[PDB]
Amino acid sequence: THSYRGVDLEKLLEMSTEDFVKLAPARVRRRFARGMTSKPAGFMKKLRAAKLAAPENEKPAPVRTHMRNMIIVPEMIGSVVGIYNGKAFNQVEIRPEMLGHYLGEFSITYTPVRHGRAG
Amino acid sequence: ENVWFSHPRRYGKGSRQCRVCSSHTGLIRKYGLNICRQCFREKANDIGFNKFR
Amino acid sequence: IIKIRITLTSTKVKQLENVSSNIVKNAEQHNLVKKGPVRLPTKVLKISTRKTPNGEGSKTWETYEMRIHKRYIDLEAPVQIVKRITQITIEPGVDVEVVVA
Amino acid sequence: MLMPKEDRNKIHQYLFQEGVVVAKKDFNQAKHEEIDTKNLYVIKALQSLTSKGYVKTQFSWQYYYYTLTEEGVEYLREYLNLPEHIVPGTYI
Amino acid sequence: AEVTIEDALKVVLRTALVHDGLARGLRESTKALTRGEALLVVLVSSVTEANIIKLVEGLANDPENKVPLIKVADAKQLGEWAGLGKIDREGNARKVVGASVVVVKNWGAETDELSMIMEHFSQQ
Amino acid sequence: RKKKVYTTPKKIKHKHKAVKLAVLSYYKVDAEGKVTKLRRECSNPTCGAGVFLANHKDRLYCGKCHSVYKVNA
RNA sequence: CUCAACACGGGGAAACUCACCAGGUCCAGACACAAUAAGGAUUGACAGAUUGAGAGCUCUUUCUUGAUUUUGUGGGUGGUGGUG
Repeated sequence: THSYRGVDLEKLLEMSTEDFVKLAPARVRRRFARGMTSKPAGFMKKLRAAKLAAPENEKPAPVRTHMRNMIIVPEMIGSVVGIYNGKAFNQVEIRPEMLGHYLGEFSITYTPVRHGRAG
Repeated sequence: ENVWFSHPRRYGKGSRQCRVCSSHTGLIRKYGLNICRQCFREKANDIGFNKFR
Repeated sequence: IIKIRITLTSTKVKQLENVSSNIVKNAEQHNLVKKGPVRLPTKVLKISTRKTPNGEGSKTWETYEMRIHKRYIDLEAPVQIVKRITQITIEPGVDVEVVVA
Repeated sequence: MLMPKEDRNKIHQYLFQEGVVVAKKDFNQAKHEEIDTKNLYVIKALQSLTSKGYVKTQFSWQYYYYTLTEEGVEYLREYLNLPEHIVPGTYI
Repeated sequence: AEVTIEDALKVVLRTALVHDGLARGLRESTKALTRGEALLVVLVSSVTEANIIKLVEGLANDPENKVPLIKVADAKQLGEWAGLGKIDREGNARKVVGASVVVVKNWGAETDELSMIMEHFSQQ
Repeated sequence: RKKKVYTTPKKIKHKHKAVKLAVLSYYKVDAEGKVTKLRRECSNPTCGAGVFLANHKDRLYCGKCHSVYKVNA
């Protein structure tokens, strides 16, 4: 059982990316209101073309990218993406509850502290 | 090569620069002056900015 | 005759007041109603740079000033004498514009 | 510079036509304001002329100042024109 | 000797260089002929295998309003007749490179030193 | 900064050198003396019957254009 | 780096600034000499691979370009590189 804001997960995939934004938060609504010439087709063509590689078995091939500033839409559900942290691409499988989030939220850009305790 | 100078420069310190030395630090753009802090101080007299009080 | 207006703007007091004096002197050489020089408030243009290049030292500040003095005289004259009086009193440092109506 | 030959012709003729070029120190400046060619071409064509002579350059306040010398006016004739034509302000 | 002994083709070609009408090299000229802006072709005495011989005048002897050709001797000395090779500091020429097709599109030119070439073609 | 490591595979690789083939301008020649078009001309009004359309695999591509003239056949 | 460093470098850096890090292009290497080279010095590119990438980067392919380039030898130029 999973729904985003009242619409079911099987209603998510059978729904265009325009109708998803119409119930998104204000940042997501604003970005794609002025999202003309954002060049979204180069990355998204490589995602559906990678889903045809795996017929029924395990997760598709990773599609590595630099666009950390790209909002996750329901058409991305099930794909795996390597998100550039600044030096390295990190594969992260797009879970259905990742909607409305930026890709940079899932690839940390720093190794945190480990203050002392060399061990 | 169509990516050579493609990043936009329309606001912020990357677009504007000094008209005497082309620096981005310490710019004075009051009354459309567009001269750095250090360059303006050397030729404030020629522009007509004197120091009274 | 026609209603005219002459506006004077400069950064030099001594070079501006005598130009307006020549304007009014030519105005009652051949008499016509003056609406004489109405001095606008002087504008002080302040630029406050720090003092230096690099920030070493006591944080000392300078201020530089340019002073803009502005004067307008509202005359009326026949069309002939307008051009000559607008062309004789031309002096460096003083910017003169003449509004037709 | 690659600088295709129909753009040397625009640059060299205009230097013959007036004798001066100023041209705005800014590379990749996208169609220089006087000549119909790129501003990078104008700056780099006359650097080639200067190193061999033929023109003297002055730089001030992010602007160049190109002056055609007497060894360059004679050379630029057979490049573009016929004789008995005066490039510079020598024409009275 | 007296006036000229086939000496007039240079001043035909010198006035063709200065008005950018001379398409030296085959590939500009062979593509100039196929679209009909060639007015004179002067190719070669001899090449290897006769590979480009019938290709050039095949485009010239086509029976639509144009048969231009004369002939020329060995192409190594045609380089001076083209723009190839500078003065090279009071030498004969520079290190001249090859030749063997030069074609004029337009002369931008004038009287007898050019004119008597066309009577050599319009008449025999 | 002391030196460079170049962790990228050791690529001082450069472009193709505008690949130098032999003489190539050939329509075809029959005996005495005619010539007919092969690698046919373009439909561009600004290509005045002087350009050769390369046929790679099910493509016709012009080089007078910077990028793209596709009269595919 | 005491007064005479520490809301100071007008230093409120999301990109740009930017000098730092992981990576990709380009020459913007003038001129002179020598070589290649009009049987083409060289330049650019559709689609695919490839790539963060609609960078012809590089490769597959075969068109275009034409003497400005390329290669080598000297230099030239640039540097928020060093030395206050």
